[PDB]
Amino acid sequence: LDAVRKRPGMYIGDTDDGTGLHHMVFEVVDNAIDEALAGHCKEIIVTIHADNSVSVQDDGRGIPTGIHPEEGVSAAEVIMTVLGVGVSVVNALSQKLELVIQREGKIHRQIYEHGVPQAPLAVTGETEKTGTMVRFWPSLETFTNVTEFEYEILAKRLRELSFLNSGVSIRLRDKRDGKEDHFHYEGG
Amino acid sequence: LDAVRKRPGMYIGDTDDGTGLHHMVFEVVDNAIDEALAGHCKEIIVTIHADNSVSVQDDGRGIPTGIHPEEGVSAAEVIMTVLVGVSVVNALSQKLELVIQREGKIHRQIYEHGVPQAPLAVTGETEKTGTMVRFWPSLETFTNVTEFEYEILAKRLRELSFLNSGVSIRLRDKRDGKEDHFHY
Ligand SMILES: Nc1nc2ccccc2[nH]1
Ligand SMILES: Oc1ccccc1Cl
Ligand SMILES: Oc1ccccc1Cl
Repeated sequence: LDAVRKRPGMYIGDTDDGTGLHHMVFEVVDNAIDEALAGHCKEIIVTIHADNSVSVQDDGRGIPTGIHPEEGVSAAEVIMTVLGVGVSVVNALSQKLELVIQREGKIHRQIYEHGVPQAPLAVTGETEKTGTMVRFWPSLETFTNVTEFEYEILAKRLRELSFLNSGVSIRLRDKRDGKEDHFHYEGG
Repeated sequence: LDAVRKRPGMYIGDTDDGTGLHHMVFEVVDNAIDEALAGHCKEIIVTIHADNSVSVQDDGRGIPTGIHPEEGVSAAEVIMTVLVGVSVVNALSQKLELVIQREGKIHRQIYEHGVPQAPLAVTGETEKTGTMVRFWPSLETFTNVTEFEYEILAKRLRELSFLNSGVSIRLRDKRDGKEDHFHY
């Protein structure tokens, strides 16, 4: 990840005007949609939290959790720490990132700070559901000037995406003012 | 450097009891001595600053500044960013200032958590030669014991002065004005 940290603008875009900031959300959304479109009648939920973090949930299969034979860490950690631009770029430029994977009847949790895992991916409990949740806090050391998520930039993009992803339910939630949208195109 | 950031304790030592914190200084000093023991009447100055940073100055030849043919960046940057070594210290420092005097030129570079902020750059002229590294330990890594104890540094630098007989070692505390000069 040091290549991304050295020149953030090359990977995410302009880190001052707010375009790069919103590309962080859209990069995570692209991966969640990729997963959701591969399943049956899946759903993604994008939530803007009151602390200006954004979470993206899907109810797909979950990011693989088994140990990568070569790397010697969970497949999820390899995806988060090895260099669409990739979710690893979002991880590298986030001061905090929370990963929650529900898979094979088990809840897996891991926390990152500036791309560095604070502990190995850990099975913390049990679940009947499946899916992946990524919540990230953009790094205020990288993202300057424009540091808050505009609802309409996310809402407009998710509406456009809905028509290219048939059968995928897309929900947007703003916990700052309670505003919410539901985009669900069922064509084809 | 992510391997170091992931498990700081395995590279520098215990990051809670003050052991690792002081090892950060000793790692930089090892390189400075190494350098300086390849020459003759060299001196190393270790300074504890009021803002809880430590600087190590030497009057050696200076770390090589030219572009590394394989890596495509300055040889100094390769030393600070590739794998114990000063790269470990760089990785676990929230800020690190590098100043190299070599071949008639002063070179400067700043790092934050091991990430270079710009390329090694010529900032002026000089008759002198040497290397200076000033680092601010990351308080995200180093907990409980965050401030440098003078006597922990003094003890180790004394031991080093006997082993490295030709090298002068000065220790300076800018918080309370305390100082020592170890030379065998
Ligand atoms: N605050 C902060 N910024 C960082 C950048 C890279 C790795 C660790 C870091 N901690
Ligand atoms: O399904 C997910 C969700 C977020 C990031 C990456 C993946 Cl694969
Ligand atoms: O002489 C040197 C060399 C490497 C790191 C620090 C110093 Cl002071």
